[PDB]
Amino acid sequence: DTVTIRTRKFMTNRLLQRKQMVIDVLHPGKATVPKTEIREKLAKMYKTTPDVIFVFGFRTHFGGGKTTGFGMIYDSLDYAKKNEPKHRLARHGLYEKKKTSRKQRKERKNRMKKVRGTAKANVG
Amino acid sequence: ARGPKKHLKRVAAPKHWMLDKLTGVFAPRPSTGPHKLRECLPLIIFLRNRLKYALTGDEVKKICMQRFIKIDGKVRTDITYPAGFMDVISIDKTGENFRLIYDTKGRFAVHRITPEEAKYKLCKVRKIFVGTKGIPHLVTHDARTIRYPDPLIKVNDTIQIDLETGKITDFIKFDTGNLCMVTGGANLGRIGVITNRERHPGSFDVVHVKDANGNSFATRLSNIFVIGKGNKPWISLPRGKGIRLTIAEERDKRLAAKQSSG
Amino acid sequence: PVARSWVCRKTYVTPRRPFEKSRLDQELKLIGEYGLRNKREVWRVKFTLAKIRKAARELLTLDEKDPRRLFEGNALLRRLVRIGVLDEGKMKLDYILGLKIEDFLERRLQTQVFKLGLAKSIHHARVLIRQRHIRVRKQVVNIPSFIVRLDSQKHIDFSLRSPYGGGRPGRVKRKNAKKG
Amino acid sequence: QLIKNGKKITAFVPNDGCLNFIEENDEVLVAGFGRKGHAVGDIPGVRFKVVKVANVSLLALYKGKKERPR
Amino acid sequence: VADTILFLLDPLEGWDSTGDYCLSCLFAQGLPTYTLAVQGISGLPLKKQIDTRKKLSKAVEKRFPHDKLLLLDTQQEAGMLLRQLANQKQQHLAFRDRRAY
RNA sequence: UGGUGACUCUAGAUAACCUCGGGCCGAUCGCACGCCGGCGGCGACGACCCAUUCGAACGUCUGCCCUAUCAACUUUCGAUGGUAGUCGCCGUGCCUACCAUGGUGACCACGGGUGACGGGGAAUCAGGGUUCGAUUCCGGAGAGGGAGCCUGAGAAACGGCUACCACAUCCAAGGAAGGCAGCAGGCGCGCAAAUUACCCACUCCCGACCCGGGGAGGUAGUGACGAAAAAUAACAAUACAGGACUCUUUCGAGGCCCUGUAAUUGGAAUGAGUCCACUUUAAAUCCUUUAACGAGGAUCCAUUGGAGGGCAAGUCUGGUGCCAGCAGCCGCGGUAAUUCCAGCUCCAAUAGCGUAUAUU
RNA sequence: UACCUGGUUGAUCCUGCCAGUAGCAUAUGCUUGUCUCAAAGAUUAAGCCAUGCAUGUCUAAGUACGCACGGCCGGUACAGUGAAACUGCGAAUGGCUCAUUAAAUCAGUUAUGGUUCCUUUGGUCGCUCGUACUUGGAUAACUGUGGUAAUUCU
Repeated sequence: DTVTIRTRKFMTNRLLQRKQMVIDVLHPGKATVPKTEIREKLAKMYKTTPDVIFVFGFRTHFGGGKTTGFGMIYDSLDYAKKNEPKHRLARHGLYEKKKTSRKQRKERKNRMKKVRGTAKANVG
Repeated sequence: ARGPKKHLKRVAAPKHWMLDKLTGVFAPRPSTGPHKLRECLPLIIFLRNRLKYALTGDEVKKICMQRFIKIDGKVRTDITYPAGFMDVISIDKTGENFRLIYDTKGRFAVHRITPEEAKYKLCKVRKIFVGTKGIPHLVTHDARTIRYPDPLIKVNDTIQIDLETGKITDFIKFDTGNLCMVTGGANLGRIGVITNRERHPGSFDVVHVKDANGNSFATRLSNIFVIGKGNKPWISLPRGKGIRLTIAEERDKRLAAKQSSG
Repeated sequence: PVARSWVCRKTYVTPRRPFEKSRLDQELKLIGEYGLRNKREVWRVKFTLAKIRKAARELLTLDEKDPRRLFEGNALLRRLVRIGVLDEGKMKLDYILGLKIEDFLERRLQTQVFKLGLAKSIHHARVLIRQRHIRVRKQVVNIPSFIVRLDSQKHIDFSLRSPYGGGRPGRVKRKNAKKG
Repeated sequence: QLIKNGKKITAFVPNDGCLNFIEENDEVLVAGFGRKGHAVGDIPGVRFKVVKVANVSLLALYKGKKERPR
Repeated sequence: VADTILFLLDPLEGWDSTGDYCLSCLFAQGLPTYTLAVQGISGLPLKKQIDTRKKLSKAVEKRFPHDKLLLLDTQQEAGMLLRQLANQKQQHLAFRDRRAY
């Protein structure tokens, strides 16, 4: 409709098996576009399945006519799971991390170094 | 200090890396290698900052650990391996070859070379010594030592070596009237012809170099790399041909390029 | 050790003698016919003019064939001609020394919005700038001290997202229409 | 009497408006009087003026903006 | 007779008028070592938590100008409050120091 | 043989030596498996020596503030030099043995001081200067004070060890343990300085390492140190007051304009805030983008210092009467206070403005 | 912006200082709506420290008889994942602070032809004329018995 998408600095990174580009999103009177709709429009643009497009770093200009971000389109989902940061895969729901703070891990590590042997595994 | 240092502050880094101020506190700190810390480009900076093949250091680590980058014909998996002057970088997946030679402003330039030009390199010879059983040995500017060099080769000459075997294919002597590139000091990046050498015993010799446009500049003897036999180089030169334009002429070139296209 | 920078400048200078009748009248007059908020804006513009004068009189002492005099003089002259404070035919350093603070105060965005008929007064122009009713060819500008170039003069359009501009009515008109 | 070195000085509190805010054995913050170590233009032997009493200022007590704890 | 006074505070307002009357009487009689603690910072959303902590410090600063507020929500905040109460310089009241009580 | 500017350099030849507290000459591990029991191609880990890299350490020349109420200093117990050695990674009084009597000084030695880590640099700046640099970059030093070590390539290491001195912890009284000038935090000291928060996503570092770790570092919190941008109104009609223009000698007349001032009306526009969503991000917050609500006393109320002169702005009014006080200085106050305390008005800067001190 | 003003005398002219004036840093007082950056227990005490954290580390490639789990196929030495522990490396970098220090440190300039070096990179690694189709003894981890009020003790 009235929200449009262009890709500026295209580059075919064969070393990490992807295509990387700068994304300019035009939405004259709407909010900042959610990354899901940008992903579907990029999938329609480049004739790919939409779960291999990873977009990030969108900053909307003052006044609100344009937003600029970065994106990459991988060859498959396997190269995506190999070459992407964990947090972006968790943004897409493909990765999950343990729910533990640094304090618990650090105090646990300092606790089990007062103990020598298999009893190290008995510290909870 | 109590031992060797392992960190490099970002503002203490060499200026020809062109690292900015606000990205981090630290600079990549080139590991020990054939090239000096102040006179090298690490693989992380070349792959990330220059070629833009990567955005972060972990991405450069992924590229390196897939065994894609080759330096001087050998695979390097160190992100901070010091690549220096005349070094050939081969990326076989993208089919690219580069030779790290200086831009006229004094910085390493992204210079693409033909694949058959990537089979050799030039090395300025640092010292010659007769080792045991009377065997002559040759040490070049990138820590390459060669047994049995040609007897006519002396110090401050240049050898062209094949990268597959590491043997001397040819050599160029340090004579008046030969082509050279300046590899240090203020005139760094300039390509000219040798006109003089002012011998000061107990001190540094002086090579006066004349440019293709008629401009003369002196350097120390250690700052000269002979790259050509008389007038033609044995390598491929960058977009600039070694001529340093004054800031007025560079301004005029900028205005003319803006006027013709735009 | 941080990844922070601490480069910053003061952009004005307070006067040496605080209470001067002629000076107070001059700055109050400049505030009057230029719609300025306070004295600090006069001091800011005077500081930039003083910097340009200092650069010009430092360059003028060099020999007229000096490469640095040529390069920096041409750069300063082109920067002054670009924003419309010097004419295209008056490119010499003496004409830089002859400049006045009214020439720089004329080139503000508030003054230009007043001049091009988008506003009824200079204070209306300031209020109109600050309320996001004005753009410069694509970009809404909030800053009344936006110095307008010569290629931005014919491009001060009038903010197609505003009730005064493109046509969506404002808050007060929308609430008043709902009363009936 | 100053806390940090035990030296006794004479500080100037402005008026009976403010003097009645100082009782005996209160902790007062004292400044110089203004002439960099020189005396007041009328009263001799004093170079200091009281700025705070009971960790609250004399100006906020004179103007009624605050009260001092005892 | 007390050695420390723990003043409890509202997260939203500073104090009631009853609290202001009590504070006037306590200031006039003489304050020993005091510590300020806020009770209800956990119920609010976090953006409102930070903003209301700012507003509460602004409101209280006209009577306690340089005093750090604490929080009383959990047992570990209680432990930090108790440790703060133990190690703190003691304001000395001149009247009760001379007579026995 | 080869090199240098110069070797007692490198290389060569001879005669030997070659340390058990011992010098190299591979009893190591993975992946594809294949050719004529045999041959094998990729790597990993070591490995005496040489070169290289990162340096380190000792030297050369020149360059430092105040002080003569510091004018002579050093020399058994090394001060200056010579010979041989010891020790050292190496040059060397580094040390030892034997000799010489030297070495420094009004061109300021020696001694003392410093509110002295040095430098890049910072403030001010006509020109010349003066003051500062604990502090993120480089170098040095130290881990409560000294001293001695182990391991290691590298430490006289202190988030290593052993003593003594000063502190201080636990105790069943026999014993054991310690070092926040790391990050938070506390006490004390003071005029004087932040959270016992989140994370390795960025910058890089380390390790056997694409995978682990990092209070280095990043992100939030406090933060009027300081620097930048920038609201607190704008417009229209009406009513008075001026200035221009036309006709008038003039007074006067102008739906003749322009500009102000409102105890006068009017709807138009927006942020401050409240609060969906998106974006941001490691996850957030903030900013930016957008719905909804959100202004006439637009109470959604701008302060801090002043009004005799210097120095801009009152000889107004009420109170006090050399008192209370103000006042950087000159001065005001003793019954008509331009200066004290207030009301009103005015002035200067403005989200800032006074005061103390250091310094230009 | 190469700048002055007030104060001694009855009055004038002056030497001369004090006071004013503008910046910069620390503290402080009153006030404070928005937003971008941003210093921050240095001065006094290189004073003293509760508690928590700040240095650890595994690849196909040193050592795997912990069923701690685990597909086989069923004599296949060890399939594979892997705690522990031995071994190797790092812990000498970073961070903090400015007490000492007055030709000392440090800056520029030179020298190592007077020295040392983990690592990286390159060379060298049948150059020696003299049980090997594989050598020996232990010690952790594991199992079991314990001592002390207490320890990262053993």
